[PDB]
Amino acid sequence: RIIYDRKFLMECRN
Amino acid sequence: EHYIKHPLQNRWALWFFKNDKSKTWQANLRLISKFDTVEDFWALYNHIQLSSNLMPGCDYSLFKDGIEPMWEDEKNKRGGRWLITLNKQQRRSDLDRFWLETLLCLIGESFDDYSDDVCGAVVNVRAKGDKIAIWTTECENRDAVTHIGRVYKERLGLPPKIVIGYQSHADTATNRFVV
Ligand SMILES: C[n+]1cn([C@@H]2O[C@H](COP(=O)(O)OP(=O)(O)O)[C@@H](O)[C@H]2O)c2nc(N)[nH]c(=O)c21
Repeated sequence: RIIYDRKFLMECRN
Repeated sequence: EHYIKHPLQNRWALWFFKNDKSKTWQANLRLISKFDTVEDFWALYNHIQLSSNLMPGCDYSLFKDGIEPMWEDEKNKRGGRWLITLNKQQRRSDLDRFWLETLLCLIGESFDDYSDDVCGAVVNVRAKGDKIAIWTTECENRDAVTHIGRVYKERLGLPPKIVIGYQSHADTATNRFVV
C-alpha cells in the first residue's frame, strides 16, 4: 500500500 | 517504478455539480479530470477554482476511479459518511482549509488498511451553510468507520468537541456514530 505523509505530500508541490 | 512522479494508491476522479433545473440530479454530475500521482494532484488543485468560490447549489467531489459520487453506485448504496458542518460565514476562512486536508487524507491513504473503505469526498456550497463529508462503502463496518472518523477529526484540527456525526446514505435519502 502506498501511503503519504501530510508533510511529504506538501513537499511534493515542488 | 522509477519515481519521476510519485504514484498514488488509487486513481482519483474530481467531479463538479451545477444545481441545474432541467436534468435528473444524476445527469448533472460532470467530471473534471482524473489523476494518479501526487504531482498531477497538485497541478489540478492549484489550477481549478477553490471551493470557497463555488456558487451556491454546486459541489466538488473526489472519488476513486469507477465510483460515481452518488448513492446508487454499488459502492455507496450500503455506505454513508462523516459530515462536517460550516455556516456561510466560515466560507472564506475555513472551507478551502478543511477541503484540502480532506483531499490529502484520501490520496494519501491516511486511514491505514481502512482507506479501502473510503469511496470519496464531497463539499457542498449552499446559501444556508456548507458541507464537507467523507463517504465510506459500508455503514456496517464499525471498526473501519470508527477509525476513519477519529483520524479525520484529528486531521481537521477540530476542537475537543465539535462532535461530528456519521449517517448512512439510506437515512439521508429518506447518527450511527459520533467523534
Ligand atoms: C447527493 N445527492 C443529492 N441528491 C438529490 O439532490 C438533492 C439535494 O441534496 P444535497 O445536494 O445533497 O444537499 P442540499 O439538500 O442541502 O442541497 C437531494 O434531496 C436529492 O433530490 C441526490 N439524488 C440522487 N439520486 N443521488 C445522490 O447521490 C444524490
